[PDB]
Amino acid sequence: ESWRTPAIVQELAAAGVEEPPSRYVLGEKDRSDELVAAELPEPIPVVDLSRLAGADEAAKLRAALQNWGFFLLTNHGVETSLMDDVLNLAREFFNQPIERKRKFSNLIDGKNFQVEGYGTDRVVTQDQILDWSDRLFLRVEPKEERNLAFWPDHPESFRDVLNEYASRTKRIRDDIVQAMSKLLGLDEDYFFDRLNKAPAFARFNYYPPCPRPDLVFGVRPHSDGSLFTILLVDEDVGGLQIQRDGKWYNVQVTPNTLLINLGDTMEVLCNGIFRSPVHRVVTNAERERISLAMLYSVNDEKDIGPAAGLLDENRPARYRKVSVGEFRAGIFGKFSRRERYIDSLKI
Ligand SMILES: CC(=O)C1=C(O)CCCC1=O
Ligand SMILES: O=C(O)CCC(=O)C(=O)O
Ligand SMILES: [Co+2]
Repeated sequence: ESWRTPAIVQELAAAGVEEPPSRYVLGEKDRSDELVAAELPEPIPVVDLSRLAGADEAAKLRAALQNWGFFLLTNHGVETSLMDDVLNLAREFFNQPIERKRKFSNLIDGKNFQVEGYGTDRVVTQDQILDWSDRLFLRVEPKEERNLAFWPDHPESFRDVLNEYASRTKRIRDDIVQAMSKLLGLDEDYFFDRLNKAPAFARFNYYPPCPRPDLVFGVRPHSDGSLFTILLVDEDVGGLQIQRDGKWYNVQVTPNTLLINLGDTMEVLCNGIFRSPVHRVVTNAERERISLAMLYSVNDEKDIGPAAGLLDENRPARYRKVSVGEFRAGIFGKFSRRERYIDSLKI
C-alpha cells in the first residue's frame, strides 16, 4: 500500500509474478553492466588456513588482498556437518509459512523499520530501486546485546547452531587478522583492541529466482562497511560478481569453502595497501540462492583512520581520519545510493 513497507520477494517469486514490479526494475545505465560479467582473468585466490604460517601462503594472501580484496579460504577447521546445518536451518526458516516469518520482521508493528529482523534494507525515498532478495539480519556480537526475539524459534535448533557457527568463524577472524598484521608489519593487538567487544552480524541472504534476470539485482553493487566479511554459500551455482577497475567478474564460492572479502573499514585502516572490493549478486530464472555472510566491524574507541605505524615518510596518509560516528553514518547512508562513501575520504 506504500513504499515504506516493501514486499517479501520470496513470496512474490513463489506467486509466479509475471514480471518484476517497477520497484525492482533498474535504469538503462545500470542494466548494461549486470546481464553479462566476465570470468576471472587470473585464477581465483585461495588460501590454506592450516599452513597460513608458511611463507608461500602469506605471499598468496598478500597478492589476494592487494589485487582483489577477497580470497577463498580452504582447510579452515569448520566442520562440514556444521556448515550444512546452519545452511539447512536457514533454508527451513525461509520455507516456513509467511505468517510465521512476519513475527521476525524488521518492520516493528509492520510500520517502523529497523535493521535487525527479517525483510530488506532501509527504503529511504519513494523512487529507490529495491533489490530482488530478502535477508535475515541478526546481531551476534557482543552476545549480551543479542535480541533473541528476532532469532527464529523454528527450527528449534537455529539458535544453538548459529551460536556454534558464529564462534567458529570468530576464531577464523582472529587467525586472518594475525596473518594480515604480519603482512602490514603492524602489531597484532592493534586490530584486536579495535575488535574487543566489537559488533558482529550474521546476514542470511535469500535470492529468489526472477522472471527477468536482466532488470534487477539480487543485492545492489556495494562494498561492505565491516573490517572484513566471512561468506558462506549453499551450493553456489552463480550470481556473485566482483568489480575491479570498473570491470565485473564472476566468482563462485565452491561448497565447503568460505569466501573472505575485505570491507571499507579495513581499506581505510591499512591506508589502501589492501583494497575493499565492490560486489553484487545477479539473479537467474530457475533456482534460488542462499548465502550467509558474517560481518565483523570495529568498536567505537578509536577514530577510523590509517594506522600510524603504516604512515612512514615514503607513504603518507592517503585517507582522512574520521570519527566513528561520522564513518558509520556515511556507510549506512550510501548503501542505497550510487556513489561510494569511502571515495570521499581519499586525499
Ligand atoms: C556491514 C555492512 O557492510 C553490510 C550490510 O549493511 C548490508 C549488506 C552489505 C554490507 O554493506
Ligand atoms: O550473497 C553473496 O554472495 C554476497 C553477500 C553480500 O554481499 C552481503 O551480504 O553483504
Ligand atoms: Co556484501
